[PDB]
Amino acid sequence: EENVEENVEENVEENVG
Amino acid sequence: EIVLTQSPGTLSLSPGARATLSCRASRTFTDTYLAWYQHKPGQTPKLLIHGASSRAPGIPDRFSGSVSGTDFVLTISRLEPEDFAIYYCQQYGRSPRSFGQGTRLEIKRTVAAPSVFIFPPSDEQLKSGTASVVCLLNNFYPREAKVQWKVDNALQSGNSQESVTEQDSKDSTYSLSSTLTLSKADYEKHKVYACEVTHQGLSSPVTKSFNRG
Amino acid sequence: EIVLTQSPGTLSLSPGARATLSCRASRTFTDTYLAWYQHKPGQTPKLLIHGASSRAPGIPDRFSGSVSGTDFVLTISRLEPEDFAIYYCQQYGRSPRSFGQGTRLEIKRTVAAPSVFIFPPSDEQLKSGTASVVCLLNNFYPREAKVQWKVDNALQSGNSQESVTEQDSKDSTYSLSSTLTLSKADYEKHKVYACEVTHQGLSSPVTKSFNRGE
Amino acid sequence: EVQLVESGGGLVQPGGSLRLTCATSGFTFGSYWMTWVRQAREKGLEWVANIRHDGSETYYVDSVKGRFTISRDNANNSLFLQMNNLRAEDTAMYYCARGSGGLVHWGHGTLVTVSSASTKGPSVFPLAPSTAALGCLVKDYFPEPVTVSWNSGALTSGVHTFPAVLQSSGLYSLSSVVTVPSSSLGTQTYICNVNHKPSNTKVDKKVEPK
Amino acid sequence: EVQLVESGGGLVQPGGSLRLTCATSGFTFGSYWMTWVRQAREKGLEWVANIRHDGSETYYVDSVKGRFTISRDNANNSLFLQMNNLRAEDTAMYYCARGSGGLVHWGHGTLVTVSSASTKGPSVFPLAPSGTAALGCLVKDYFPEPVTVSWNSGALTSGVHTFPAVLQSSGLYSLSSVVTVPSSSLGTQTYICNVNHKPSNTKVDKKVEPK
Repeated sequence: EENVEENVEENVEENVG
Repeated sequence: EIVLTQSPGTLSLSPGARATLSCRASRTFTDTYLAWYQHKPGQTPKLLIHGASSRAPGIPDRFSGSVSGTDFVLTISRLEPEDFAIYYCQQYGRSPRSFGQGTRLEIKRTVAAPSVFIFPPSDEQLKSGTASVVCLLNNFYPREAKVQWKVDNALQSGNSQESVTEQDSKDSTYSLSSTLTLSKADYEKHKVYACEVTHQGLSSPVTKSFNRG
Repeated sequence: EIVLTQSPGTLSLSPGARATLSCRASRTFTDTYLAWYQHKPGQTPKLLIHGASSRAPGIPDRFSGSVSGTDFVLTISRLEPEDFAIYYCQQYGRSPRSFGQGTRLEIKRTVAAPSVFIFPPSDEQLKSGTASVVCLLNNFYPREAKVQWKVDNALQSGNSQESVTEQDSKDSTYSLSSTLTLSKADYEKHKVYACEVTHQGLSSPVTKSFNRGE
Repeated sequence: EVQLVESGGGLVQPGGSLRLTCATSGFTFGSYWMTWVRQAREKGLEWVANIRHDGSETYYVDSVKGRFTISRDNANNSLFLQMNNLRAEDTAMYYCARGSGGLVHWGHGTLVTVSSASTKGPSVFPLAPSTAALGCLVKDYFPEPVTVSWNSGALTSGVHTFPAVLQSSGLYSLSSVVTVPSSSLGTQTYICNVNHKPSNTKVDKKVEPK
Repeated sequence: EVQLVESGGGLVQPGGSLRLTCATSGFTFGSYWMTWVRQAREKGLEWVANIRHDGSETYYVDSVKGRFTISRDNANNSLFLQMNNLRAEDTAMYYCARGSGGLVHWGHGTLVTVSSASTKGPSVFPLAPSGTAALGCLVKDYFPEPVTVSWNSGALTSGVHTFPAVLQSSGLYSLSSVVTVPSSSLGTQTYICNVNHKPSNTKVDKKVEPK
């Protein structure tokens, strides 16, 4: 319960550049 | 990144009342990896609620949490004298697992007036090469106050520092002290020094002053 | 714009080996918006690595990812028998958020022998107008195998199709099946049919046959 | 409990149109990006399109630009992929996935087939045994898929249902076999259960020695 | 019992280094994520870094990237925080906590002070008087914290307000203590504030007389 892993960022905006 | 902003800045309630503390995010919440912490000055921080709505072991039942949309709320049903502290929310789903800026939960009482005093700089410090004037505010409520320095009635800024005590364990009031500091040469350059105090318990800005050059 | 190429296409290693799966780009990566997937047959793909070097929640310690320059590598430190499937990389910072072509991971195993069988066409199919003969290879390793159709004794070509299963989870072997499809007339022009199976794990070509064809 | 259920897939002729729908539950649909991913037969995974949580941005793979349209109804928890002017190479299994980065939650997918051929039910033929092996020949059906089970799901060991093969006529055919000891040549009955939902075909074929 | 003990850290100059150690016991160390958290004066709690159970993944807050390094030795039950190129804004109390989510078990916390200032004792000045009467002592220009203040060797403890110190631009702390008394004990009773500054071994006793 104390070991929260690095969760996924599921809302990735579009990158420009 | 998702930024957590807590509301209100300072919460003023009396023992036995119902407390509601907010924690709003930059975007809509998408998980339950949220926590509430209690922190008293000089004491170790303490977890109250994890998983947005689960009480940590040992936490009394009067603490409950819930998350909905863009607001993350901590609820204290009836305020115990041991509950007045600083409260931080936190997200821990992924990096950065940042906290909120904090909410000060103070005790509510009747409006009191600050008994303002003033002290001229002692001659012992003048021999060093500097002078510092002090303006005292004693036992008042609420914590909000504003003092100004006007050397020869000319608004002074960028040369003062203020300090506030904790809420008294009996009077439930605060105490403020502003220290104006300027060069010894700039001290004898003028003659009239004063500090104006503005507070709710004051019908008009009182000004205890001195004129010793 | 930027395309991803996974090397190799097929990779064969023993259990407990160290797997180094590569995913190269046309130009050097400018972000860590890369991922790795594991696609086992019959299930949906499973996210393994996100952010180029972070494990997804619930992913064991042996899976790890890293990126440097133009190489995006997934590492499986100790290959367990279950960690054998198809692996795709993916970019997801900019559209098109495309995958690579994928890399198959095969389990190495001691060479096994194909127990060859044969099946004649049923009379129910004969009255329909066509005839299908089935040659079965059950549980064999490796995948390389050669199956020929021998109507009487003249070699047949251009009239059969083969279908290979995938590696079993228990046996870690394969299974092949060739189907000789000929018209009812050509099934009447001859009488004897046989499939000769030549396999590396076979000391000699095994030939299971049937007669009564007409 | 994140649920993604695709629908609207089936058999369509070249140039026809088809509308895919992804019903969602277990999360706030309007808070996430959504993505469509397809995989063709014996091909790799292909990203098709994605859409912003508010529907203000849509992106597509080049092969579908001008023909496919992704959209959403945040009030109905539904995601749509309008497919127009369908080419044969658009035949694949189409998957619904939440988000736009590392795809964690996937749907089960719906099969979209683009061909001029008509729906045909399969012909199930026995494979007579002579240890011993026996099977069933599921021949000439369209479109995919076909599901085969032995003894109503009782024989789950040693069974190998081979993947389908596309024949010259444009129809599919597969075979499912299972190995058994010769002691059960007559004392145990062996019946293969074949189901082809695209044509509502269900066949229970008993395999007997010749 | 879960035990977390932070050690290391202290006074350092800008650009200096400090290595924090969090010696743990009472639980399987290599089975838990570990986290560093800090809190600076007059500011809120700040999440700094955490590390996976096997140390294969580390994450940091932006302000410490490239300068701080979190590490662990699972055979020694020790969590580390190598702090390089320290800044004045790094001055805070540093806690180590178990896990990576809701932090239940905290350590007591160690204090890290980063400043170009040097050790200096305070200069005590009086705040002479001139309802009741107000008097006090101005404890000015000392480094580092803290300073203890008492009145009449601890006999006058009621009505005394010792403020929290303010950090001046020069890098030195300034303190003011006050007390209110009636005008009856103005000339009869003599009031002497007792100032103690241990990091400089400076003890000052100044009498405040009404002028």
